[PDB]
Amino acid sequence: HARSTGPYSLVTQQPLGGKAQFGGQRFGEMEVWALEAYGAAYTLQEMLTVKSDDVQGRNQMYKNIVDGEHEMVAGMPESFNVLVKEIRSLAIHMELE
Amino acid sequence: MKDLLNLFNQQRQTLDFDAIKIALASPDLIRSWSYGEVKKPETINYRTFKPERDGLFCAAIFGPIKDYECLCGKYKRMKHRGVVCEKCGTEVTLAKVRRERMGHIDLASPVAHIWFLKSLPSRIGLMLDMTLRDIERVLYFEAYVVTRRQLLTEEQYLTARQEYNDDFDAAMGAEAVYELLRTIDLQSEMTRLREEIASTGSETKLKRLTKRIKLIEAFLESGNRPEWMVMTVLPVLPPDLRPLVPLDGGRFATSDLNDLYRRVINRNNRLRRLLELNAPDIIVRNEKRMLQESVDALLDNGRRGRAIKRPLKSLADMIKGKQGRFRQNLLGKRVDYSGRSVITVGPYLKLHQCGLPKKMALELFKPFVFAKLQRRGLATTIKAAKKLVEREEAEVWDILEEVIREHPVLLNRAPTLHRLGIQAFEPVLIEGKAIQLHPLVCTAFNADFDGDQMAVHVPLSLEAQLEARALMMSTNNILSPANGEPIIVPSQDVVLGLYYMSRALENKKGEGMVFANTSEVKRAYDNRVVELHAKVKVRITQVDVDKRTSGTSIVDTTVGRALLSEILPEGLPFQLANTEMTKKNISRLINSSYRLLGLKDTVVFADKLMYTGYAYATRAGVSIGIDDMLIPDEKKGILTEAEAEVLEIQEQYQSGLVTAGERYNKVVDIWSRTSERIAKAMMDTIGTEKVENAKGETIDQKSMNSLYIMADSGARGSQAQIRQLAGMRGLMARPDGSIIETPIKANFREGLNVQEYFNSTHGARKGLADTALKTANSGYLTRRLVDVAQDVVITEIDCGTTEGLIMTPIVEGGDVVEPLKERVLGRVVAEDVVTRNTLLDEAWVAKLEDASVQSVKVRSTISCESSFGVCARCYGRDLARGHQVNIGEAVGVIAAQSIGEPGTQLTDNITVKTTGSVKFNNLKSVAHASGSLVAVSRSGELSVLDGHGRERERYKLPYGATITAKDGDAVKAGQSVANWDPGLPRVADLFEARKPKDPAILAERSGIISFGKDTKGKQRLIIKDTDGSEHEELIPKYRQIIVFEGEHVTKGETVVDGEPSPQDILRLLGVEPLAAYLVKEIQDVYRLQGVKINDKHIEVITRQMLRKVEIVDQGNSKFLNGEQVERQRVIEENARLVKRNELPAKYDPVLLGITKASLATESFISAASFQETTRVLTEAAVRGTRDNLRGLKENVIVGRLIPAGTGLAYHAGRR
Amino acid sequence: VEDCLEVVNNRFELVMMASKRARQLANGVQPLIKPTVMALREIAARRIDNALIDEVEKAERERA
RNA sequence: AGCGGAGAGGUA
DNA sequence: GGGCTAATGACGGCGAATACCC
DNA sequence: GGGTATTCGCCGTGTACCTCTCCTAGCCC
Ligand SMILES: [Mg+2]
Ligand SMILES: [Zn+2]
Ligand SMILES: [Zn+2]
Repeated sequence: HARSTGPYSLVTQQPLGGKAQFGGQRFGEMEVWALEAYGAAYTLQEMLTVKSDDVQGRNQMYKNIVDGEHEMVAGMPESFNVLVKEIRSLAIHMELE
Repeated sequence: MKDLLNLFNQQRQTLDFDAIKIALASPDLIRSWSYGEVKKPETINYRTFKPERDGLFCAAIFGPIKDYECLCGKYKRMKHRGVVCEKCGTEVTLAKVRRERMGHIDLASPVAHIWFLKSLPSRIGLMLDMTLRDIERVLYFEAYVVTRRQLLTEEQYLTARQEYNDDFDAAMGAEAVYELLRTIDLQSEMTRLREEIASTGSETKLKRLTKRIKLIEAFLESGNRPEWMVMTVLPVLPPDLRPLVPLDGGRFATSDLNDLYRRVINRNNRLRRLLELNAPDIIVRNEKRMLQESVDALLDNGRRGRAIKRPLKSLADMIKGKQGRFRQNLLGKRVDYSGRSVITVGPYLKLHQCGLPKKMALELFKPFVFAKLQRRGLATTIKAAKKLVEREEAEVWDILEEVIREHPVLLNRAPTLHRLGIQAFEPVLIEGKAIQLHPLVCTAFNADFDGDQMAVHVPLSLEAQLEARALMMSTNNILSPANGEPIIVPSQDVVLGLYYMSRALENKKGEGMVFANTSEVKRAYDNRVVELHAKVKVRITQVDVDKRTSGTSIVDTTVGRALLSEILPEGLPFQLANTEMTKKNISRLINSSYRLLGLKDTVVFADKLMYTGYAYATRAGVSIGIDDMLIPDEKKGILTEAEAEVLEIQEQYQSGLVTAGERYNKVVDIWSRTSERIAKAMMDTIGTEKVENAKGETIDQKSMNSLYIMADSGARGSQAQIRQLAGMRGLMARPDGSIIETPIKANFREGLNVQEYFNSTHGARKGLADTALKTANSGYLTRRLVDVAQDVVITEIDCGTTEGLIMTPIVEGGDVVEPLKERVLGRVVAEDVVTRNTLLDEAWVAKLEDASVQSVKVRSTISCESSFGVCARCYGRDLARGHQVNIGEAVGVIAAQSIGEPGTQLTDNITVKTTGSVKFNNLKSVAHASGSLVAVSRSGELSVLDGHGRERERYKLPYGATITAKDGDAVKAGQSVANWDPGLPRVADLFEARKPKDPAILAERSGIISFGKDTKGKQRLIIKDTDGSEHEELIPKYRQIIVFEGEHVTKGETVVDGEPSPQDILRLLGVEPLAAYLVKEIQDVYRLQGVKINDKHIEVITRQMLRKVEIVDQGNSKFLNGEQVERQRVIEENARLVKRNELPAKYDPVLLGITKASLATESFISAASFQETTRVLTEAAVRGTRDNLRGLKENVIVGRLIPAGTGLAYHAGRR
Repeated sequence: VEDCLEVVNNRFELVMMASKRARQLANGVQPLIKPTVMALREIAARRIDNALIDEVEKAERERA
């Protein structure tokens, strides 16, 4: 199976998993190490932030591909925001300085 | 519910920051973070679908459930923004506001946090100078604290209140510990505990005093108040973070945190009502204890009482553990533009390209198809283009074939071990529903074709295509990162045809004639006028490189080796291919083609070699049957002779002469001898089976059987697999450790009974269990080895130090394991013996081989003078790429993937053998009474010397051993010169550095041997010194103690035999014998298994292991604290250059484990991602540390570029 | 990919140079002789260096 | 109408 | 049937806490 | 006083995929 645009979750803005309900294949933990062993930060940042996790980059990259221009915007994912909002609910102050 | 105009709001957040700071939370910060309080626990109202007012899912506190709408419907338009209502006040904002802000709970009674109490370094016990059980009894309403600090029950409280007359107040619960944390002044307490550490000199009291002083110093430096451990206002999670998922039929799925929140709110409301209604004190204490247990179960469930048949998760369970957020949604996330298939081998494609199904290519490159249809003008809108795509016209396939011509994709098998698991190919459009792959690629993937799946990934940015083409294409990953051998090795189908093609026989048709060139051979082979193999004399042309110098000579070879001479490049001579193409021979040929020729010609040579092997394997037509597998003729006679022998042995045992153990030992000995004789007879009757004639006279030659060709050519089983198919398989083992007495006197060709099958099942299932456990332990060791060393990158081009190591080819007393040619290749020398600071290629090691060198000073990566990594000149030569190591390539992850990869495969008299002389080093001989030579030493080294200048073997000389010869005497082979009379947990034990079972006690320092002192329950061992006193310690009385009284101990010898501890050998001499011992033991383990791993991947790990150091004098920092080498060296040079002449003190190195080095780091994000998240978060909460953001994991977690590889100039221009 | 190893010593500098070259051909620049293969051929032909890329970038910033 | 967690089986 | 209403079949390694003979 | 000797408690145990069912429940009319 294959997919390009699918459904997203509510906790973290990520695609689902499985052949049913249009779920993308999970990028493993060791695959990130195999990518970082080659270096290649541009194909590791584009396959982690603007592909799945960003709520604005996932639309901006699609708009740039359909239109024709090439100008990407890097930003923090939504999962780190969910993690810091979960840490802040434990009476532990954590601010992005 | 649905928003449309919010989708185009681009460039709303920048998120430009430098550091990450974490500290404690003030109650005013919690009161200002929230937007309201909650008082009624109700998350979903029944009989109507509306959020409950002031509940868990509320609208007046968090926000609206519908976007740009309110609850009632008074304001239901986008023109009204920021206008709240009067009956239900909801801010008419975006739907994103339900995830950012949160709520709080006003508690009438205080409650303490469980992370600062139930943790093993308890901070409250260090602050109040009390134990854990006393504060456990006090905080849970079972004792009393007066206000100096003591445990006090209720009868002591009443007898004190009867005599104090309401003048001695004592509180119980959270109020007492709150007043004790409030009323203390840490500024005077620091000086008071400084006087306490100036007075008390006990060692554990010193450790507790430095711990309390460091905690008070961190608390005063961070500015956090000690009263912030206990809390009054408890915040809650935002309602968008957890969903209320409905089920089929209008139901609702249960949750874990919502029930705990409703329980907390219910207990708080009951406690508030009991406090307002003036309840008696015992039920107020019971309600406060119940609220304390409920909050302690909410913060960390399962640590105190495990409040439920399945314990639900909490705020500490969905972060720490396997299903936590750090290992599920931070490191590895599910991405789009992906998909799996089933692999299928395809031989009609090159190694730089791969196959791809048409529907997968249409579904993956669909936005590119939309952009091409918009650019060509065949479809106006994307909806019409999508309908034309799903209608499946003929122009859609033309657009799909045109859009991906040189656009690379990524391929990745889902179980990956090393760094070559992700490669890039240029896909082509084929039919079917299976991805076609090159056969030479699957050697690196280790992917069998029994239904394996791999997931593809599509790089879609402008830079990711260049990053996948320049350094991830299959034509660039030729050499393995482990060793210098290339991964392009012909597999089981190619090397069989190449071995059938490149051999010869005695007499075939078409021999004896002279050919012109390779074209005449190809013109005479296809019309079947000559044989495939015949002793002919051909003439070939080959150039010579120094530069191109052509030359024409004559040679005598076969027809197949002459046909192989048309596909090899011109840089290779014919002498490297005239031998029969075996596995190691063709590996040496591929390495010699890659060494001194280039890359693209080696790539096209490996392309044509597989096609030649396929075209000759389809012409050979090899087949194994029941006639090709032969049995030995004397096998039945040897079996009957062994049967008569074991019958005579059993008769002599049952007659009453020999005991059962020695009879069983001699039975299995003669059965192993019979199995070896049967294997030798089977090899003799298989290898020398075929006979031929040469001019009438018969001659012997190598046989051309089906099994013998597959055995001798490689890419199959060893000689044991041929022994199990021809002769007896020997003696099988038992699971408890013993050997079965009865043998298996039948091969797989003959029939087998149930007894030997049941015996073989024991050895069959244990191998499967061992491979499963080895795979699990290999995955765990790979994860730990990745997470221990991930910051070492190539930063500079030179360090400046010239310390280096001493590289020597190690021997054990027999054949060599590795020569000097295999150990020094690819390194940088330290001093001249060959100039210094140079790179040793394959020619320089051959030039220094004949120079009779013994040990070369080589700069290794365990001694460098760089900051936050190592430099390029110290690491040496890369193993993956043949050139020098570039600036910006990480070497820790490559070394970890190289070490963790072969883990799933892993589970009296000295007679010489060489001919030469004998050398004497580290030995001392005394004159014997008979005129002979006897050596006296604690540990001797008897080494030999060959004619070339290298040592062949090295033996040991014990105390009083008599050597037959002297130094320089010529000793031949088979002579006796000695005369004296008497696993993967092992790999993990060196990385974790645990204590052994019987640790070897080493000496203190270089001192003379003294007499044994008197015992007082343990043995005392004294040592005589020159000027100082005697250093004595204890000894275990259970094991044997061998200390010589009238002798002399050298600088760091041993007194108890056994395996020594790494901490003792680090404390004794330094880091060089520890590094040599670790690399030697790991190399002996990996050579006993059979996988070669280069030494620098172990040197990087043992350099990262030795990072924390300690000091013995407090100059500017503390005393018992352990810091890194870099910061201590910087502050030492600062104090020596700016402050005074020689201000700081000397540092001493200490060793830590891999987990102990992964936990106690400088930062806190990467250390709280794999193990012990609660302890690291508790330590970072009271320290108030600031993350410097320099690593290869924390940039992945945050989301910026990593500072290794392509993203290096970004970090260079950022600072 | 094999010819570009001799003109530059660093592979990551080659990747960043081809990335800086790829941002110009998308907006429209007449080539020297897919933009990736054309940029790699322009690099391997010993025609495009770090000075000419800066010159075209300055001309684009001035003619923006 | 999209989103959740458990239990069992199977391939690599 | 109904509608709101609230177990004992894991195993190894490491750090603190009494505590017992000296 | 004091310096270890058991002893209790905390920490953890590979990756990815495919299919199926079953969940908050209960209680006196
Ligand atoms: Mg397989
Ligand atoms: Zn309203
Ligand atoms: Zn160095």
